[PDB]
Amino acid sequence: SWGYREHNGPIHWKEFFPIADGDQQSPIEIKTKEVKYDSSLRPLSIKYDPSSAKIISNSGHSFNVDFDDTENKSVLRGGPLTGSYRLRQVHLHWGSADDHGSEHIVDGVSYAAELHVVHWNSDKYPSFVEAAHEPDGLAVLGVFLQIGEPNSQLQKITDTLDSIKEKGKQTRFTNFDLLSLLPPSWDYWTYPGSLTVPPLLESVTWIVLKQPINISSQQLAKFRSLLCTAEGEAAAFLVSNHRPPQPLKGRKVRASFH
Ligand SMILES: CCCCNC(=O)c1cc(S(N)(=O)=O)c(Cl)cc1Cl
Ligand SMILES: [Zn+2]
Repeated sequence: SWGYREHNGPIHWKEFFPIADGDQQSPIEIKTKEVKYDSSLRPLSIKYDPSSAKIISNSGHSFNVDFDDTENKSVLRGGPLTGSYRLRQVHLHWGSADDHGSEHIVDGVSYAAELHVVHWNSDKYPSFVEAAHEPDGLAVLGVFLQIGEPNSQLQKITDTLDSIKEKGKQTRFTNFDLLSLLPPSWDYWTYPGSLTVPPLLESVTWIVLKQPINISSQQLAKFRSLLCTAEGEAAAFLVSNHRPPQPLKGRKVRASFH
């Protein structure tokens, strides 16, 4: 099964998911001089209920905070989106080195990590699973993490990491004030892309925030102690879980600001 190790990593994903070589793949290089400001984009409008988070788990590929998506308690609206997109899950990507961990790269700068907030178009589709298969099904908000002061908003997450060391482990996790983790500016870049993990479906409106949040090196290192292996499988660590950048293939990256 897919992963980020030598034989199962990003270069080999095309073997089992041919869409890996598609024309709308993520993540990408954002070359700001080629970004087009678009005055018709709208501001992001976010409502995240801290009661929505229910469980944090080790998927074997990152941690995954799952949110109850029974109705519209937590939503993303506005930005490049038509209609309201419902919060599903949050996870994080990193690398083995603090200066090369993010999936999106900005003028060649890789950040230390990148947080993904995954939402689905409930205004048009009846479930996450159905939305994940449509070009306007999903919206992911991307937040960069840069090395700096320790971030107290990440303490809730890092305190659970020991309890979810092995793949498949999970721990109840609620009252997570995700709003308060975001940067204070919500200026963004946007482009049509894909899931950055298998099955790599081309169903994602990416909304990448310009402003990074901080994390300390010691906070970030905790994530690398997660395993990509389950209880009673020979241990291997998830030291890096970011996909390389993919060809832009004539897509337009637009900016909400100038
Ligand atoms: C345990 C299931 C496998 C893990 N899958 C993901 O974490 C995932 C990632 C993105 S990403 N990296 O594109 O934001 C999206 Cl859009 C949707 C999903 Cl479902
Ligand atoms: Zn992701």
